[PDB]
Amino acid sequence: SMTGLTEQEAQEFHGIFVQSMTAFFGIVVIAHILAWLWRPWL
Amino acid sequence: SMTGLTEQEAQEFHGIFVQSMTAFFGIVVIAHILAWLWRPWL
Amino acid sequence: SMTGLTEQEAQEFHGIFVQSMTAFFGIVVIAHILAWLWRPWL
Amino acid sequence: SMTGLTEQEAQEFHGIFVQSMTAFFGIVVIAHILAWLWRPWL
Amino acid sequence: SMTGLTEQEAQEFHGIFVQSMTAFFGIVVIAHILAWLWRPWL
Amino acid sequence: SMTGLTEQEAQEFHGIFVQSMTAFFGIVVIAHILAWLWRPWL
Amino acid sequence: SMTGLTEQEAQEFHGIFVQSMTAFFGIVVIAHILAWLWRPWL
Amino acid sequence: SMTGLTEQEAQEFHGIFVQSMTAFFGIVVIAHILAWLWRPWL
Amino acid sequence: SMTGLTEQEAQEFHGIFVQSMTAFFGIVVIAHILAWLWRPWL
Amino acid sequence: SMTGLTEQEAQEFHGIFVQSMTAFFGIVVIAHILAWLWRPWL
Amino acid sequence: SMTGLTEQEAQEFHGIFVQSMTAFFGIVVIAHILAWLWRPWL
Amino acid sequence: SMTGLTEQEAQEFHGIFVQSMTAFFGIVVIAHILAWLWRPWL
Amino acid sequence: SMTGLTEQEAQEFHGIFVQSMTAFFGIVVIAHILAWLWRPWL
Amino acid sequence: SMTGLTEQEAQEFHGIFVQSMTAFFGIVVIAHILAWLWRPWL
Amino acid sequence: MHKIWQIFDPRRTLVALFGFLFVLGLLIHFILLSSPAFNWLSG
Amino acid sequence: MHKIWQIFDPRRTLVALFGFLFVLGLLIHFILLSSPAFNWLSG
Amino acid sequence: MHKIWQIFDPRRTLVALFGFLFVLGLLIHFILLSSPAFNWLSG
Amino acid sequence: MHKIWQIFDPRRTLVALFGFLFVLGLLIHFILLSSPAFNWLSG
Amino acid sequence: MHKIWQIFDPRRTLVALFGFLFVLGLLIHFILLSSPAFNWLSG
Amino acid sequence: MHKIWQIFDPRRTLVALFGFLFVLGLLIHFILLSSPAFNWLSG
Amino acid sequence: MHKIWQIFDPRRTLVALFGFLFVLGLLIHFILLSSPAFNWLSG
Amino acid sequence: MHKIWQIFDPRRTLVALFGFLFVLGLLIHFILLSSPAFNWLSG
Amino acid sequence: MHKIWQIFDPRRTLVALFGFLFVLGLLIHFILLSSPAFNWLSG
Amino acid sequence: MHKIWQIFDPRRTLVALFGFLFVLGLLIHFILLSSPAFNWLSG
Amino acid sequence: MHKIWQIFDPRRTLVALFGFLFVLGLLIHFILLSSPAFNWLSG
Amino acid sequence: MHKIWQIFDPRRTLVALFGFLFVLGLLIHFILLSSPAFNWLSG
Amino acid sequence: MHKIWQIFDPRRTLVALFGFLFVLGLLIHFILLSSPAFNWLSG
Amino acid sequence: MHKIWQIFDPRRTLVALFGFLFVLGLLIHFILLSSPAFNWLSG
Ligand code: BCL
Ligand code: BCL
Ligand code: BCL
Ligand code: BCL
Ligand code: BCL
Ligand code: BCL
Ligand code: BCL
Ligand code: BCL
Ligand code: BCL
Ligand SMILES: COC(C)(C)C\C=C/C(C)=C/C=C/C(C)=C/C=C/C(C)=C/C=C/C=C(C)/C=C/C=C(C)/C=C/C=C(C)/C=C/CC(C)(C)OC
Repeated sequence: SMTGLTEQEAQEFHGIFVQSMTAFFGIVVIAHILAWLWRPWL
Repeated sequence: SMTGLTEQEAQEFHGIFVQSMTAFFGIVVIAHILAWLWRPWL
Repeated sequence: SMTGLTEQEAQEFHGIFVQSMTAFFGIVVIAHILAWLWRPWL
Repeated sequence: SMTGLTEQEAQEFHGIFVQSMTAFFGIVVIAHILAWLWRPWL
Repeated sequence: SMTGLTEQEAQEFHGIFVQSMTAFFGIVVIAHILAWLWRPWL
Repeated sequence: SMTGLTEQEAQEFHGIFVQSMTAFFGIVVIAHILAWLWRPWL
Repeated sequence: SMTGLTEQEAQEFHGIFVQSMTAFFGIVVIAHILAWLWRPWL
Repeated sequence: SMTGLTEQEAQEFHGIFVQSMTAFFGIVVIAHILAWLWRPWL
Repeated sequence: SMTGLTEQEAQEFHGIFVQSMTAFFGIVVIAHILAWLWRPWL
Repeated sequence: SMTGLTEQEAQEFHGIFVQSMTAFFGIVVIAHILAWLWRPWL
Repeated sequence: SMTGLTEQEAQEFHGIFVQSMTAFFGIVVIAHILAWLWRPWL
Repeated sequence: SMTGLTEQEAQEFHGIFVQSMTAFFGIVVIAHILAWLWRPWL
Repeated sequence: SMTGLTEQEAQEFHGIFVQSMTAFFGIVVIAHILAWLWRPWL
Repeated sequence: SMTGLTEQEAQEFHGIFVQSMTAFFGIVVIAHILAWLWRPWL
Repeated sequence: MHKIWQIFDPRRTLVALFGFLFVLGLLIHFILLSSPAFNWLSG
Repeated sequence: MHKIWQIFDPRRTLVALFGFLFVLGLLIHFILLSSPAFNWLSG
Repeated sequence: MHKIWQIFDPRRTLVALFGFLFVLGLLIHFILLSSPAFNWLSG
Repeated sequence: MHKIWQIFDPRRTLVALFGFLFVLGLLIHFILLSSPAFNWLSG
Repeated sequence: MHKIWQIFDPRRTLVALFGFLFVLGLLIHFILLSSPAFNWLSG
Repeated sequence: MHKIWQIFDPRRTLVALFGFLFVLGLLIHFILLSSPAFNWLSG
Repeated sequence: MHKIWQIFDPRRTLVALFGFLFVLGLLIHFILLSSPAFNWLSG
Repeated sequence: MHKIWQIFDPRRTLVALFGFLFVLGLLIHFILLSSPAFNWLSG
Repeated sequence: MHKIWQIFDPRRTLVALFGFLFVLGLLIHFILLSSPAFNWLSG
Repeated sequence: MHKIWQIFDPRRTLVALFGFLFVLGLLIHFILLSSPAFNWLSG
Repeated sequence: MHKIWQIFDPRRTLVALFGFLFVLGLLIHFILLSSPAFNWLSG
Repeated sequence: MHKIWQIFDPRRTLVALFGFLFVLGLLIHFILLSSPAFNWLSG
Repeated sequence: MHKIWQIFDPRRTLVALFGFLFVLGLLIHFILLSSPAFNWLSG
Repeated sequence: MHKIWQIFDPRRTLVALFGFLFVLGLLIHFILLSSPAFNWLSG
């Protein structure tokens, strides 16, 4: 609409983006659980 | 009117913008409640 | 007259501007009443 | 004369300018009276 | 003669300029009398 | 799609990229195991 | 001769320049007499 | 594909690059063995 | 000869220049005599 | 291939380059032997 | 020859230059005699 | 070949260059022998 | 040859240059003799 | 060869250059003999 | 009073106003933090 | 006196006036904060 | 209120808003780290 | 004396005059604040 | 929500996101190193 | 003596003269403030 | 997941990745040298 | 001796001369202020 | 794996590699000189 | 010896000479002021 | 191995090589001068 | 020996020579002023 | 070996060579002046 | 040996030679002034 991507190219990029972000957040959550097990900060 | 969007593209962007802002503010409110239960500042 | 807005577009912008500024000032007044209840400065 | 405004556009702007400046000066005078009742400086 | 103004525009500007400068100087004189009654410096 | 590579050139680069990154991560993991046997940090 | 003024415009300017400078010097002389009566420096 | 080299010029460059890098790494390994016999750091 | 002035314009400027410089030097001499009567420096 | 030299010019430059580098390295080796007999560093 | 002056314009400038420089040097010599009478430095 | 000199101009320059460098090195060697008889550094 | 002066303009400049340099060096020599009679430095 | 001088303009310059450099070196040698007679540094 | 929007651009004015208001809020909050009597983050 | 608007641009004059007034208010408030007798944020 | 998107560019606004919100979060977290009463990384 | 307005521009002159007058007032007020005998904000 | 990719470039956004995430991770790791209670490299 | 106005621009000369006179007055007033015997704002 | 190479240049990405990895390795090695408990070159 | 005006511009010679004379007067007055024996503003 | 030479220029890559290797060797040699235990030029 | 004016511009030679002479006189007067034995403004 | 001369220029390469070799020799000689055990000019 | 003036520009040579001679005289006079044994302005 | 002159400009090589040789001689002479054991101008 | 003047320009070479010789003489004289044993201006 403004960059050049159609709604099918945007839905193709959005799905992979959400999957990658979810994997990143899962790794982050596991790391933070390990950190809390190591040294709780609250 | 000034940037190029019509009333339908501006109402479509406004709805998603308001939903995202509401989700952001809800997460912020939960975080601030947790912070107050952690360390009240007033 | 000087920027490009007609009188109807300026009256349309002025109403929304005044409503937004009034909401902002109401929130500001509530916050300042709360601050006076917390720590009066005069 | 030199900017582009006629005597009617300049008189239209001058009236609103003087009204706004008078309102500003009235608010300023009230604030200064309040400040004098708070802490006189002379 | 040099900047573009005629003798009627220069006399029209000169009268208003002199009136404004006289008002400014009168306000200044009143302020300086008040200052002298507040704290003489000589 | 955006740079110029087709999906066959992107799948050819992706395979070699993933193999190289996997080899790099395996060397990194071996080095980190050796470092842990040398000086554990947790 | 060098700037553009004729000798009638230069003599028109010179008379006003001399009158203004003489008034300035008279005010300066009065101020310096007042200063000497206030605090002589020699 | 991207810089201009063909597969035969790249395979010709890759072989010499790998041979030179292997010789460099062998010299580095001998130097590091000599350093360990001189002053072990672990 | 080099700037554009003729010998009559240069002699007209030279006379006024010499008169002005002589007046300046006379004022300077009077001031220096007054300074010597005030505080001799040699 | 990339600069402009043919292989006959590159081979004939390579021989002189290698001879000069070998002479340089031999002089360096003699100097380093002399330095070791003067002050061993290991 | 190199700047634009002829031999008659150069001789005209040279005579006045030498006269002015001689007057300057005479004033300098008188000043230096007065200075030596005031405070000899050798 | 690369700068513009032929094989005879380069050979002509090389002979004089080598002779000059040999003279420079002979002077350097004599100076260094003198310096060693003055203050040996090894 | 390189600047533009002929052999007659270069010989005419050279004679005056040498005369001026000789006069300068004679004045310098007299000054240095006077300085040695004032304060010898060797 | 590179600048523009022929073999005759370079031999004419070389002779004068060598004569001037020889005179400079002779003056330098006399000065250094005088300096050694004044304060030997070795 | 609406005629100001025919003199002042509705958007450059609005962006400048929002920026100045944000900077003003930052400044006032930083001033109250520098004052010990009104610093709410100590205690 | 209205003819000043045929000499001075209504918008650039007005923007400059608003900016100078804001800077003047900031300056006066800061000066009163730097004066112990008129600092209202101490105590 | 949606008409603001006909005045403000949806993407440049979003970029500026996200940048200012990130800088604001960084600033608030750094201010709370500089306050001993609210530093959670000490202890 | 009005002919000065045929030499000097009514607007640039006037802007410069207002600017120098404002800077002069600021300077005089700041000088009196730097003088203990005439500082009105102490006490 | 995918329509953000019609407003924001998939690559410039993605490069900026990766760079900001890397700088944020560096900042958080450095802040935890500056805190003695959470420095894992001392001991 | 009026011929100077055919050599010197009546306006640039006049602006320069006014500026130099103002700076000279400021300098003289500042020199007297720096001299304790002639400082009128002390006491 | 390979489609990222249709969004990102295999060579500028790869050069940037190698440079960031090298700088990261240098930084981590320097940080372990600044920590006495993990400095391997002392002793 | 008048021929100097055929060599030097009556206006730039004159402006430069006035400027150098003013700077010279300022310098001489400042030097006499820096000398206690000739400072007339002390006492 | 050879196809990297169709993405990366053999010469600029090679110059960059040689420069980085030289700077890395200088850095490692300077780090070992700064460490008393591994300085070989002392004693 | 007059031929120097065919090599050297009279106006630039006069300007440079006058400037150098003025700077030389200033330098000599300043050096004597820095000389206690030859300072005429002390006493 | 000679093919490197079809990738690298015999002259720029050679100039760079000579420059880096000279700077390396300077560096090594300065380092040995900064080491008291290997300074040959002390004594 | 005169042929040097077919090689050197007389005016640029003369200007450079005069400037270097003036700077040399200044340097020598300043060096002798900095030497107490040859300072003629002390005493 | 003469063919280096077909690669290296006979004149920028001799100029650079002469300049580097002069700088090297200056460096070596200055290093011996900074070494007390080899300073020939002390004593 | 004269062929150097077909390679080296006489004027630029000669100017550079004279400048370097002058700077070298200045440097050598300044070094002897910095050495107490060879300073001829003390005593
Ligand atoms: C403080 C006590 C703990 C510790 C607990 C924490 C906690 C808790 C977390 C980390 C996280 C990380 N820690 Mg830590 N960490 C410690 C000490 C270390 C030290 C060290 C020298 O000791 C190192 C170098 C690391 C390194 C890391 C990284 C693996 C990771 C941050 C990467 C990032 O910013 O991606 C962000 C940048 C990107 C570009 C990500 C993009 C992702 C996309 C989908 C993939 C594209 C490739 C991309 C270019 C790189 C991806 C890298 C991976 C996502 C890691 N930690 C110690 C001992 N650390 C975090 C993590 O797990 O994140 C994954 C995390 O939650
Ligand atoms: C001070 C005591 C508390 C604490 C209480 C507070 C409180 C109270 C709050 C936070 C908030 C945040 N805290 Mg904190 N926080 C603490 C310590 C930490 C530490 C740490 C190293 O210990 C980390 C790294 C964080 C990190 C964060 C982020 C998760 C979040 C701010 C994100 C932001 O600025 O979005 C702003 C920028 C954007 C671009 C948001 C845009 C949103 C849109 C809809 C989504 C688009 C994606 C966008 C690019 C990124 C979205 C990120 C998420 C919204 C978080 N906190 C401790 C222990 N913190 C706040 C929060 O919850 O925000 C959500 C919040 O209210
Ligand atoms: C000092 C004792 C009090 C306190 C009392 C005060 C008082 C009193 C006030 C605030 C106000 C604010 N305080 Mg506070 N505040 C405290 C501590 C904090 C801390 C903290 C880390 O503890 C935070 C981050 C804040 C944050 C804030 C903001 C919510 C708000 C200023 C926003 C602004 O400048 O908009 C200005 C910029 C704009 C662009 C506004 C534009 C409005 C339009 C209509 C909406 C468009 C969206 C726009 C882009 C963003 C709108 C934001 C909201 C209007 C807030 N306060 C404490 C504990 N604070 C003020 C407020 O309520 O303002 C609403 C206010 O009156
Ligand atoms: C020192 C002891 C006194 C004091 C005695 C003095 C004396 C004495 C005088 C002032 C004057 C002023 N004082 Mg005070 N003043 C004090 C402390 C203050 C403090 C403070 C925080 O305490 C404030 C903010 C002021 C502010 C002022 C201004 C109202 C005024 C200078 C305005 C100016 O420069 O216009 C100059 C710039 C212009 C552009 C003016 C142009 C005029 C034209 C005709 C109108 C066009 C509008 C123009 C843009 C703005 C007009 C402003 C008004 C003319 C003021 N005073 C105290 C307590 N002050 C002076 C004054 O009254 O001036 C009118 C004055 O004579
Ligand atoms: C702290 C206690 C340990 C130690 C434990 C750690 C741990 C744990 C690790 C290292 C890692 C490394 N250490 Mg260490 N390390 C120590 C001391 C040293 C010293 C030294 C002066 O003593 C040096 C020279 C090194 C050097 C190294 C490198 C070999 C490597 C980081 C390379 C890199 O960043 O690639 C990143 C940049 C790239 C461009 C990689 C790209 C990879 C692709 C596939 C190949 C292309 C070629 C590319 C240009 C270069 C490849 C290099 C290799 C992958 C190494 N270590 C000590 C004694 N070190 C890490 C490693 O093994 O990495 C492989 C690692 O995990
Ligand atoms: C040191 C002890 C004495 C003192 C003794 C000296 C002596 C002795 C002399 C001065 C001179 C001057 N002194 Mg004093 N002076 C003292 C203290 C002061 C103080 C002060 C704050 O107390 C000031 C304001 C001055 C100011 C002045 C000026 C009136 C004058 C330098 C003007 C100039 O440089 O023109 C130079 C620049 C020009 C442009 C002149 C050009 C002339 C042409 C023909 C006219 C064109 C108009 C031109 C633009 C301005 C003309 C100004 C007048 C010529 C003065 N004196 C004290 C108390 N002073 C000198 C003087 O009288 O000069 C006339 C002078 O000889
Ligand atoms: C530290 C204790 C020792 C000492 C032992 C070491 C050791 C060990 C070595 C040197 C080496 C050198 N030492 Mg040492 N050295 C000492 C003190 C000195 C002092 C001094 C004033 O005290 C001087 C000036 C030198 C100078 C030198 C150079 C002769 C040489 C490095 C030149 C170079 O970098 O070429 C590199 C740059 C080039 C451009 C070379 C290019 C070669 C090509 C084929 C020829 C083209 C001409 C080229 C432009 C210049 C050639 C120069 C020669 C090859 C030297 N040494 C002392 C007393 N030194 C090294 C050497 O012998 O190198 C040959 C060496 O191995
Ligand atoms: C150190 C103890 C002595 C002393 C002994 C020395 C000795 C010894 C010498 C000087 C020389 C000079 N000294 Mg001394 N000198 C002393 C103190 C001073 C003081 C002072 C404030 O006390 C002054 C200002 C001077 C000034 C001078 C100059 C007259 C002259 C250097 C001019 C020059 O550099 O021309 C160089 C620049 C030029 C451009 C010259 C060009 C010549 C051509 C032919 C003429 C063209 C005109 C040209 C533009 C200017 C000519 C100026 C004259 C040649 C002087 N001396 C004391 C008391 N001085 C030297 C001299 O006599 O030079 C002539 C000299 O030999
Ligand atoms: C240290 C104890 C001695 C001393 C012993 C040394 C020794 C030893 C020497 C000098 C030399 C010089 N000394 Mg000494 N010198 C002393 C103190 C001084 C003092 C001082 C303030 O006391 C000064 C002004 C000088 C000045 C000089 C110069 C005359 C000369 C360096 C000129 C030069 O660099 O040309 C180089 C630059 C050029 C451009 C030369 C070019 C030559 C061509 C052929 C001519 C063209 C004209 C050219 C532009 C200028 C020629 C100048 C003359 C050649 C001098 N000496 C004391 C008291 N001095 C040297 C000398 O005699 O050189 C001739 C020399 O050997
Ligand atoms: C076009 O080609 C034709 C057709 C003409 C054929 C010709 C081909 C030719 C002539 C090819 C020639 C090829 C050559 C000469 C190749 C040479 C290759 C070499 C020497 C490769 C070497 C590689 C070395 C590498 C990649 C080393 C990497 C090291 C790393 C990344 C180290 C990192 C260290 C880190 C980050 C951390 C720790 C270090 C410390 C502790 C210091 O940090 C503080």
